[PDB]
Amino acid sequence: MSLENVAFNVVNKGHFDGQQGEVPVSIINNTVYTKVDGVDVELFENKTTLPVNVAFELWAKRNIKPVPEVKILNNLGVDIAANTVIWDYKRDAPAHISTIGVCSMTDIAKKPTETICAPLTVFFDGRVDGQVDLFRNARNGVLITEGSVKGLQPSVGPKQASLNGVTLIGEAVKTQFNYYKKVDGVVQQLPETYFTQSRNLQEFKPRSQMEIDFLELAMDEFIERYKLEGYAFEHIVYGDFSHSQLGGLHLLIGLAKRFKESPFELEDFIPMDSTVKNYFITDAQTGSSKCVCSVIDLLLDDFVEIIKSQDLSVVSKVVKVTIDYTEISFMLWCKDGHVETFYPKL
Amino acid sequence: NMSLENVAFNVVNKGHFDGQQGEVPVSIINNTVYTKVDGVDVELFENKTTLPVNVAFELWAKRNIKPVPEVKILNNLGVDIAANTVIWDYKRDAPAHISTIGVCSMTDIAKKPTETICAPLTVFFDGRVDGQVDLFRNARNGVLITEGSVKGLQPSVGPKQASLNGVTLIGEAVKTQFNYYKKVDGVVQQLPETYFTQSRNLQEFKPRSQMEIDFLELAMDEFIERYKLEGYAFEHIVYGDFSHSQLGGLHLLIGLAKRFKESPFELEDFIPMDSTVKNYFITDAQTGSSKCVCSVIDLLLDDFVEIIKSQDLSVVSKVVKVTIDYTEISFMLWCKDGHVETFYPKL
Amino acid sequence: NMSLENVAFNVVNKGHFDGQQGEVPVSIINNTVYTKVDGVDVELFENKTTLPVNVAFELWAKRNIKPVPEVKILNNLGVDIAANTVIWDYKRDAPAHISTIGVCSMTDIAKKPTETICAPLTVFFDGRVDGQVDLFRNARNGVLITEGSVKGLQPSVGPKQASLNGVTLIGEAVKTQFNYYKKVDGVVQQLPETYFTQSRNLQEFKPRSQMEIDFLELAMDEFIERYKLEGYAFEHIVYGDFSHSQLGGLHLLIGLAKRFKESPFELEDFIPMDSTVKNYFITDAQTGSSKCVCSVIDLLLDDFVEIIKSQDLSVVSKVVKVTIDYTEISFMLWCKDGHVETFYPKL
Amino acid sequence: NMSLENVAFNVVNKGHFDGQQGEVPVSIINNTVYTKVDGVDVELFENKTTLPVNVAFELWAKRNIKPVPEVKILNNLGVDIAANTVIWDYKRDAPAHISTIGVCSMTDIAKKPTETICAPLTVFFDGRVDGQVDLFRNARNGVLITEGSVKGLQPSVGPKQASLNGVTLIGEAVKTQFNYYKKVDGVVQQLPETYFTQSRNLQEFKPRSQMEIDFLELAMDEFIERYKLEGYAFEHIVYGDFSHSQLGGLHLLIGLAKRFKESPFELEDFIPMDSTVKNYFITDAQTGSSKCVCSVIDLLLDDFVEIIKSQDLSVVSKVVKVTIDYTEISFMLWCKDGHVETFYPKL
Amino acid sequence: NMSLENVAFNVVNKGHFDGQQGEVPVSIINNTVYTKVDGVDVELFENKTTLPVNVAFELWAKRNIKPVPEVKILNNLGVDIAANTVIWDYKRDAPAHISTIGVCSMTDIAKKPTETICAPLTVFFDGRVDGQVDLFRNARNGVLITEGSVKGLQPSVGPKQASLNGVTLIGEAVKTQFNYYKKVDGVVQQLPETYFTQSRNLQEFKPRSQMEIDFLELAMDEFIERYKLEGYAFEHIVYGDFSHSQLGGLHLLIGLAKRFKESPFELEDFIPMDSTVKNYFITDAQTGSSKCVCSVIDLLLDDFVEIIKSQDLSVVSKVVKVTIDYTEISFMLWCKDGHVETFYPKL
Ligand SMILES: O=c1ccn([C@@H]2O[C@@H](COP(=O)(O)O)[C@@H](OP(=O)(O)O)[C@@H]2O)c(=O)[nH]1
Ligand SMILES: O=c1ccn([C@@H]2O[C@@H](COP(=O)(O)O)[C@@H](OP(=O)(O)O)[C@@H]2O)c(=O)[nH]1
Ligand SMILES: O=c1ccn([C@@H]2O[C@@H](COP(=O)(O)O)[C@@H](OP(=O)(O)O)[C@@H]2O)c(=O)[nH]1
Ligand SMILES: O=c1ccn([C@@H]2O[C@@H](COP(=O)(O)O)[C@@H](OP(=O)(O)O)[C@@H]2O)c(=O)[nH]1
Ligand SMILES: O=c1ccn([C@@H]2O[C@@H](COP(=O)(O)O)[C@@H](OP(=O)(O)O)[C@@H]2O)c(=O)[nH]1
Repeated sequence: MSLENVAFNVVNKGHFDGQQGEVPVSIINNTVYTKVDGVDVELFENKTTLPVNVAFELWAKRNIKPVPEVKILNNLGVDIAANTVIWDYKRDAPAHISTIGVCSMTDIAKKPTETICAPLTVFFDGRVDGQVDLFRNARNGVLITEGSVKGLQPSVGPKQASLNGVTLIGEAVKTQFNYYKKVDGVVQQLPETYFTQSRNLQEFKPRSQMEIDFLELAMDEFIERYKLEGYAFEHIVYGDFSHSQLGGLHLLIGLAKRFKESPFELEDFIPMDSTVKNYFITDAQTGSSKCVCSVIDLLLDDFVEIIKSQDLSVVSKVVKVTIDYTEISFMLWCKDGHVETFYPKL
Repeated sequence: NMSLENVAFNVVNKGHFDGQQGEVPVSIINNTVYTKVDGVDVELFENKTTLPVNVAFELWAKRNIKPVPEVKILNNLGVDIAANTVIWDYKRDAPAHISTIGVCSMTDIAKKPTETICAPLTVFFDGRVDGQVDLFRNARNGVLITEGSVKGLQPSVGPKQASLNGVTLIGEAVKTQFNYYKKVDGVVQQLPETYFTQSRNLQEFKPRSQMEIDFLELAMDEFIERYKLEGYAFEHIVYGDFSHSQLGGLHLLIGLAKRFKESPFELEDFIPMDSTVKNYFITDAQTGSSKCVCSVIDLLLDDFVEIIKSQDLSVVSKVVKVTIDYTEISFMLWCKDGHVETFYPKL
Repeated sequence: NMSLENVAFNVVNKGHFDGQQGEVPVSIINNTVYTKVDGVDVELFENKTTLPVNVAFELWAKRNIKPVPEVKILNNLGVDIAANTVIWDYKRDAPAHISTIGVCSMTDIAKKPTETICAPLTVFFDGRVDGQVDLFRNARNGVLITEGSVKGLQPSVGPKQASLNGVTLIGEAVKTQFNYYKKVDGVVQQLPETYFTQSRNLQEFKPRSQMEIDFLELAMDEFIERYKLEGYAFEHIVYGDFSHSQLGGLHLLIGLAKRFKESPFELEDFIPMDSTVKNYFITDAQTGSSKCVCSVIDLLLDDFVEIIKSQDLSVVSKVVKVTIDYTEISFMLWCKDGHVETFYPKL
Repeated sequence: NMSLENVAFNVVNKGHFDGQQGEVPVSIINNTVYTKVDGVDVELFENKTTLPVNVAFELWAKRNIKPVPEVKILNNLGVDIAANTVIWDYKRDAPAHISTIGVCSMTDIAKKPTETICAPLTVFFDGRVDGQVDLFRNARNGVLITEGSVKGLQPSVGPKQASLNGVTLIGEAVKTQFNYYKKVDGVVQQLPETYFTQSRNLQEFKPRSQMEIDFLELAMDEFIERYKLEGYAFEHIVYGDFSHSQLGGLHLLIGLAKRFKESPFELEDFIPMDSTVKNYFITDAQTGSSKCVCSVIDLLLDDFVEIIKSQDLSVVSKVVKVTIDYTEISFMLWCKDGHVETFYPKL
Repeated sequence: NMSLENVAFNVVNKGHFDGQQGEVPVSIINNTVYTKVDGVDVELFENKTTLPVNVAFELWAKRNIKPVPEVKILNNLGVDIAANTVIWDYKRDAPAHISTIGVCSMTDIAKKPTETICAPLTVFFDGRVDGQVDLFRNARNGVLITEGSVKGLQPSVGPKQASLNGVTLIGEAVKTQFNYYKKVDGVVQQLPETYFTQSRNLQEFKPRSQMEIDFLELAMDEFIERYKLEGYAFEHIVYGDFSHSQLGGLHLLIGLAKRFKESPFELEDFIPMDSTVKNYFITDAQTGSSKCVCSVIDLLLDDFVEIIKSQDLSVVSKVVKVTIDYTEISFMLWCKDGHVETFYPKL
């Protein structure tokens, strides 16, 4: 089990597949090379804070099956995975500091049954054999599975998962998992939650008739359809570009609509996967800009159900919503019975 | 009360340095600044400058985030340094000027623009900032931009566009066209009348006049016939000649924009910096026509038409100076038999 | 008279090394070359090679700026080194060969290709440069390209496309189709008749034969009946099977281009280099079907059908060898009941 | 109120981190911390650790500057971490332990030793610091040193020497011999009686008993005759055999010290860390006798004499455990014909 | 079965690569190799070569741990590569040769010295390793060393000293004086009769002949009269002239050793490598006399006097050639009036 053996697997199998054999490796700067037909060819560039040869081995041993997005694992408090590596493609780095029975340099244990693992929240995969029963034995852990497990009440997860860095709703493969959580040896009854859609501006696809209507109808016609007058969707979702300080624009679907009409620039000054993102946005057409614009990608149907169930009387209040298995705080301003603004917080 | 962990706190919370109090844990590895979020390192900044990583990180965090003049304009007006701000050169991914004033203990030659070391340096003043207006009139060398009029100073209207967080744009919700005032050796100078480059690119090129709309839509012959351009080698200078191994002409960006919709090509920017004239190693994919140094300037097509129609065709070779972006750009004017052979700008 | 500051002078003024005289100030930090332009540092080159930064910089500046054979062609033909030039591998962003001849004092193993150390090595000769044709006569091992006839040597027509500054193109204002010649231990070897890959990509894919046009517009079932491909597993090999967790087939680039036209997918090039056969880690965004190693070749679909129709369908597993890009590409052929199960190349 | 510019201020003014307020300008390049003095950069710290430069810089500045136990003693007592201080490992030029407590936001697993994450870790407590005494008696796993006696706890007297700013010394103006108390799983443990290594080196080796004075001055035969060491292979184990190509014995530092005054030799420390037993690749200059792995322990010669005289000569080969520096060191005892063949410690 | 973690396992347990099985965790940061020892990182190797860090680490671990010829000897004898071993250049802290044979898959040009690529290269053969003697018979070009007779080949006695793990020594428990043999294109060449340098240093200089003893104790004037060196400029060439701003003479190491015995001086080795003649930038601390290039050779003073007495004193300037360490060392000889002005070697 060597660096030369890990590079052999990457070359011949695209990742670490347990096949033995070795190829020559040159390590220069943060880059792993190998000679192919007399010349050097880059196999990996380290963009982690780990040693180059260690990050390289973790990347080769990344889980290449559909796995939960990193933000779901973080919201559930996961500290470490059991016998695999979750590659965080947002940061091009391992999702967790340590490993369990993966790499001799990062292993704090070889099996999740060891003492150092008991206080940590360990992620278990029900597709790996025996890991289901290991989750019950674990004191603090989180489990996914593709089918019901006897003795546990599932909590249905998102439709999307991550497959080699591609977030997708699987058709040829299952990507919706049942979730289970234990804390201090006590099983948790996970709260019913809204899920974020994990979409982007370029390839945005609507996922309900209301989202289709939002992309097709005019602003005042859509607000008339779903009777959102006084809920300030014009500000919150569509965004106001009239002043130098950009207003609202907190729903990704609204960002996608604007981007389709006119380009803008988004600075992700904290590049990582989280339920709420904060962007520094500069609108190229108008020049309207905002240093911190919080954006969340809820299904528009879910966002409507959330804002329609609020108290329009209090001028300022903080509201918590269970999204992606965590409590997201929203700042709700009001004035004379109508919504001023409504945005999430990271 | 200035430090590395404080700069990173402002970056994480306010998107940039806002003067807030606070600290976050930072680890410096290679040329990259990281910070910890839920137990894992997240990259905040990758140093692409020739300055030390923690220094450039701080200067980037303190960049001006209002609409500011493009670096090429400040270079052409002789600016050596800015007053109490950092103009981030997004073309080079590095600060625009070597030193700073009242910004960073590492790079500060002075803490206020009134110090003696600044007198021989042309200092940039932003009239939108309070007191910066008064600091210009008692500065020896300087350049001032403002929005309104300055009492007793005649304004030179600058370009329509400015740069905002690296995005060049003609502002609508914010003003990006400034008045320009320059002072040399303590005495106010009369800025010459000047053309301005349009500061566009190929991917999102849009015409800004009727003639430019006709250029993109009409055929080469039809355009030359309508605007009476016979004898000015527009087929060569603007449209470009792709018939030979050496590519001919193609010195106007709109010529590249028109060709780009028909066929892709490669533009190597071997001197990646902001300037009024850009040199490119161009390789056209359709024909294989290429040229090592192909100088390109983005002028409004009507402006280029006016410039070349005012020239004299009698001399076989000639160098013509034209004030563009407040600087004297040289043009070579090859002529033969009373018609323009070519007309290319020099970098 | 070779100087680092002189190489940088040529890059700034001529876009590449053109033998001009002069120098400019140069900084070297990390694996990056900078130069001072009007007071500030400007990046000229970022070293991605395993060579010293100043050395790699000099080889990049002295790269061949004429249409040259693609690196996959030179590799298949056994080329070990070029004569008095640098073939830049833009797929690797590095020199294509380990050593040089009469190019750079730090990598040169000889100043002329006639020296003793070069005799056991296959030297690439460019017939367009004067004297290189006769150098090919005096060399034991070598590969010569010309755009014309050489007296007494049978020509082998090469691919229509060459590489010009990293752009793979079929030339119209310059010629990219060369006559190839080869020598081994002094004897002029007859090159084999070969197919050539088309060297296209997904984003800019354009059909090149009437059959390839019919592949893109017409439905899957209509195309197979129109060209009598029944039993040849075109449903699997060219179109792809995304119903299963493991992706099936999809070994023709034109098949990926048709899928990419309607639905995005992921292509990890875990061995980034130029070759006739590429291996990709493919992940389909719509279905989630994925394959760790998917061998893909861009043959003209007409060439692919005549290759697959000619093989016999009796044996359950047969390793067919076909000559593509002057090399023995091995194909794995699975058969059952007189029809094709799958047919894929190997790297 | 913690930052990089503040750490550097304390380093420049107080020689180390003293908790003073202030800031100095810092630039980070490579693995080195610099600061400006009269316009030029001066190196404050060169990161030799595997931690980020600014992190190790801060941990170094916060190193304990009082006499502290040598790292090898803490390793042998099972210490995983220290409480509210940094034990700098001057042998490795890096922190002795992975994590910290109440020291540095980057490396802190906790801010006080009473947090839950510390319970399974053996924490080091310095009784010379106020309250650290009370923090030991309510800690699950821990190791405590103090100067006086602890009421109701029986003390285990430790070595005479401690380390002070990287200098191992037997203190005269300051006390360096400590009482040692260890607690495992909440219950106090009885530390075994133990020998202690002398922690000397060759350059400044001084004898610490009469027998060691006789060893350095007397001839090999005269010493063995006076202290009645026939049969214990002192010629081999201690004096060393340089007659063969493979060097024999030489497992006692005083043997190397005596040989060093007669003739120089090379000691390659291929595992450069502090430990009770050191392995060296030794090459003797006079004879050319060498050995790849030569284990060396610096025991008081009287202690080694006592150890080997208590053994049983009847068994041909035997592994003997000896408590040195609070750990069980294994020895191989080869015997033949009733006399010791050799006796070497194992690392 | 070559593994990076396996090479590190051998370094930790065997002090070098000894073919043992096993692995240890390894970190690679900067040009440094670390390993985890009981929770913390320990440095095992710091790369000073121009080779990749993991590659240089593997060559260092596989270095020859037997007495080998000094690098200056192997260089003078034209050695280009070693057979199935690594000669480590401790003067450069790098491999002595560019490539390897059957040592490391990343630097190997062949697995056996008999392959075609090695025929034009001079391969170093160690007669102590079984089979290497006959490999020297089958090789076109090579250099063989033995500590015994080989049937049918005239031996050439080599220097008394060899290198053992960077220590240059005359062996007593092992033999460092070898018989040398050489082949060129298949024929066994007769090696020339030669002097050998003594390879001593200033700090550990010890005389090796009665004349050299008399050089150290006796005064300058007594020594010259005792050995009839009048008119041979021993006052200048060996003792040195420090009265002038430009230092004079001092080309014999024994002369520097005598000066260093009484007064320190500075020796800048601006070309740090092993060679028969060294060039130093010398600065005397007492007088301030200095020389930019001072060529120094450590010949036995007896060998130097018989070289200088034999040359004729008629010609004003003559370039004498003398065979030292199997190479043609060129000496510059200045004469006047039948006496020596100066006499110095060149590099
Ligand atoms: O009296 C106030 C003060 C603030 N706000 C809201 O708070 C802002 C966000 O916070 P901030 O910019 O730090 O002040 C704006 O929300 P939005 O434009 O992002 O939707 C919006 O003005 C009010 O609605 N009434
Ligand atoms: O009789 C000549 C000779 C040269 N030129 C012009 O001078 C060249 C500048 O480039 P160069 O050849 O390196 O000197 C070409 O400029 P372009 O417009 O094609 O870009 C153009 O041919 C002429 O117009 N008539
Ligand atoms: O009895 C066999 C064994 C293998 N194959 C083929 O070989 C596979 C590729 O290799 P593998 O997946 O490692 O087995 C598949 O081809 P394809 O989907 O890549 O086009 C296809 O199953 C057969 O057709 N019959
Ligand atoms: O019949 C034997 C065989 C071995 N030994 C001992 O075991 C060796 C340990 O090293 P090694 O040879 O690698 O196993 C030597 O230890 P030392 O005291 O010289 O250092 C020593 O010779 C004997 O004493 N009698
Ligand atoms: O007519 C000459 C010219 C040169 N030399 C010798 O050559 C010098 C070395 O070279 P340089 O100083 O560059 O001239 C001195 O020798 P030394 O002091 O190094 O031993 C010495 O002057 C003469 O003796 N007669």
